[PDB]
Amino acid sequence: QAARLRRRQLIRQLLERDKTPLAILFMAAVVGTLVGLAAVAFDKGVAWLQNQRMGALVHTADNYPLLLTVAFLASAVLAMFGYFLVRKYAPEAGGSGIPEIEGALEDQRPVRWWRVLPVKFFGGLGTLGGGMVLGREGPTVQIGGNIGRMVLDIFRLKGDEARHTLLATGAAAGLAAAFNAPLAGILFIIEEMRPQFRYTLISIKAVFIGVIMSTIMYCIFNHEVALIDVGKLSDAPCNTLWLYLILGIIFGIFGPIFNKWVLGMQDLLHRVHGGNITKWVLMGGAIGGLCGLLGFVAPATSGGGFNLIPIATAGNFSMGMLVFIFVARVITTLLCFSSGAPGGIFAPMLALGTVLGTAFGMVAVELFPQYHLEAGTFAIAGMGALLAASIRAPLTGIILVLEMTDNYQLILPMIITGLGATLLAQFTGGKPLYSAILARTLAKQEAEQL
Amino acid sequence: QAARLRRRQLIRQLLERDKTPLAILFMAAVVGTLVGLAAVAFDKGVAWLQNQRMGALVHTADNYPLLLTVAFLASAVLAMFGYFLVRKYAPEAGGSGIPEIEGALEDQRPVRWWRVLPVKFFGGLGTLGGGMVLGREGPTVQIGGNIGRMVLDIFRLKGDEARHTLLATGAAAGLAAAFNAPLAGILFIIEEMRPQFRYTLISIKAVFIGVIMSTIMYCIFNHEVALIDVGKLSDAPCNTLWLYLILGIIFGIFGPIFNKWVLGMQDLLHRVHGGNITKWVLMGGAIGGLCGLLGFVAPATSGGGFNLIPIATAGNFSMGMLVFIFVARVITTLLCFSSGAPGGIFAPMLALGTVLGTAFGMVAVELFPQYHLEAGTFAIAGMGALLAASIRAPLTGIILVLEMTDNYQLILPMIITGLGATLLAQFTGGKPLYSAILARTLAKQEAEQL
Ligand SMILES: [Cl-]
Ligand SMILES: [Cl-]
Ligand SMILES: [Cl-]
Ligand SMILES: [Cl-]
Repeated sequence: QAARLRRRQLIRQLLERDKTPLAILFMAAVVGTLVGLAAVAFDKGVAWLQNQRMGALVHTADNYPLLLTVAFLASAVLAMFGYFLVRKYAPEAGGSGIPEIEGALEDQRPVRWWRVLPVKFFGGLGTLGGGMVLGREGPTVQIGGNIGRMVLDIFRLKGDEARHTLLATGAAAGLAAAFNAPLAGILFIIEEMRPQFRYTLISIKAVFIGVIMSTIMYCIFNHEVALIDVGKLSDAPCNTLWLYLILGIIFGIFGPIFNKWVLGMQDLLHRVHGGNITKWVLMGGAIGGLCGLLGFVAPATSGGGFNLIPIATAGNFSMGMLVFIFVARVITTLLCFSSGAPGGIFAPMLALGTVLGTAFGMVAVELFPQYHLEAGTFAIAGMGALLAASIRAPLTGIILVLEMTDNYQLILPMIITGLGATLLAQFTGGKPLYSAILARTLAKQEAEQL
Repeated sequence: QAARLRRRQLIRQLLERDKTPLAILFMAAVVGTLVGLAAVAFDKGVAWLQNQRMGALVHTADNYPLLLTVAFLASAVLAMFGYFLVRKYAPEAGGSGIPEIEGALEDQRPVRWWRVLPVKFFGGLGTLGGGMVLGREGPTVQIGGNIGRMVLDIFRLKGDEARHTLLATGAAAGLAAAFNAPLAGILFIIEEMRPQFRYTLISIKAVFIGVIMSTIMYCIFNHEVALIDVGKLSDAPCNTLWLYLILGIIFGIFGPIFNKWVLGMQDLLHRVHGGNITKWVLMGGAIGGLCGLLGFVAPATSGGGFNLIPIATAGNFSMGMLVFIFVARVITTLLCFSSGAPGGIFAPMLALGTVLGTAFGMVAVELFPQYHLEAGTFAIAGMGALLAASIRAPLTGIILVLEMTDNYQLILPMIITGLGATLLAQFTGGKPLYSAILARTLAKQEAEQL
């Protein structure tokens, strides 16, 4: 065996460890600043169109059929504009955009920033400003990875590594700016967006710089109200931690069931239009118009879902209301994401996991009155457990819920629920969702090849 | 290129992503429970020996040269027991042990668990029970990684995946149970301890299982106070975050100077004994007995340093006292670690970084009164910043300080300080220290049998 030359190379490699060149480190600060500025202008444009829509529903308050007509039509034309931009100019800007950057980090999936960037921005502004059940982390990760490719072409950085670092720097900075979550942005690249089956040269120090330069832009220019702001919930005694494994087992079964509902609704809604230009846009105006109609009446069934998360965690919702919200937010998420709308499924998975967790917590409170439980500790453990059972990135989602809810006393319930979600997803035969979107787009790409 | 074939390999690989076998997942629960039970017996044995040491200092409280004698001699005999077990039976159990598990994950540096497990336990009990400036995470990561190899030969699991996962499971469970830090245990494997220059199939889901099983054992059998119990501190305004960049620059310059002092004291303490076991044991009794002497008079200059972190962090130290503590704790950290005692640098780097961060925040208060600062926010940022400059694992040290201080409002101060500590350690020529000890160990056993 020739391990004494593998030892000789390793001593050389250990003494050049963590030696990113200065051009990659400087350009990662240029990428992350531009990502953090583009994500602020995206959030300021989405929140402008939402308050322009809600302002148009308090003006015509004396005519309820006209008030429901405006709620349908303002969100229809906003979604029809967003569907048209994807279908005419950049078809890879439809859906999340995270498998488009994951496919780009392993050298498939070309990064057409001259098309995707003024499509995923303005078309995600119409779908998310129209009140559809879509996250801003869909657009901002693909906008971020395309900005990192946009700053690879202006300054002409040569190198295989510098392509993979800066494309991953902006994708990390786009997730970090969407959630105000810097640790979850870096951990999304190490765990999920990494090429999982080979060694890649992505400098994590450059991914750090772009995340932090993006989070500094969240300070100066973004002025909002700290998206998830649940309080300081109760502690979790360590004899009740088996109840968070039951919750993770429940999540780990629904997770694979939810993924084949995402992939099945993509094939089901594609048979409606047949890939046609105007039938896809007219269907997307009906999906977006319904979610603007379901944002005036029953408003906790549409939107991204961060509103209902503090109304959950042992709040206003009864058990019959929690069942109705969960079923309706499954249908509206499946209609929004599995249709080609620019917008992610990652943040609607946060709201679907919170509702399932607090519905489980309401049962665990009534069943076990000796543990002195509240329903809100299970809504925090469940919040990142649909991200663990469907996207299969538990380390990102446990950290992300820690960034957003700020309850470290519930961290061991969170890791127990996030583990049992991943374990039972593997046991019941589910794949990670972004891998399965990518495995379908690359199989469709090779089926169009003659 | 012929990228038709590598796309088809990617389709097959994404469809069977996250597919750990049942035996590796079940054995990681066996490993993590065993590391969690071995860590609890380690921390209770260190705390029992330290309590019998301070209990002898209340009997002879009237004869002042006598309780200086028995504070020297009780720590000298306990350290001599720790140095004799390493020098006779397991020489790779001296020092931290993180480079020994790092080398083992790259198939150098064999795991002789039949001797390193009784030596690192009872020798680390003698060196930490005597009050040396050493962390217990050194004798818990290596003891954990040996348990993961011990539960590989009893049940006879084969393959490079099972060997590397269970070795990284126990090493992650050893860091998690040493600090009650489950997220920092998982993140230490994905960032520092893994092979850095090749692809390794370490199953990260089984690393979760061992981390969970070790921190669950931290409940049922370990009943002690929190290690660091600093409270809730000031919300750091974003116009003051340039000061945490300067704090990272000071750490990033000192970190390489500290690393040359670690490896430079390893070389000149080795010239005192010359590898002779009797002179090595008598040197470790003088070094370990002095820290028991410094444990009675001026106890802030000795020990693991978790006690002085709440007395720092906007606390009751002066400027001249805090400067005296830093200089005296650098001397005692280098005398304990670089002499080959079982024990780590990781937790005395947390104490050294808190003291340096407190002294920087004390200067920044009197230099910038318009920012309305307190010195404790810079102590939290500084606490993981020597781990960013010396160990060059910023993501683990930022998370580890977040596990044990519970101050998420300083997360953007914590990463700016850790980024500038990693940036200025790279540009001033510093290496990561566990990679520098490993490459010095790998080059040493190469030149004797080449
Ligand atoms: Cl998608
Ligand atoms: Cl998404
Ligand atoms: Cl060492
Ligand atoms: Cl250490």
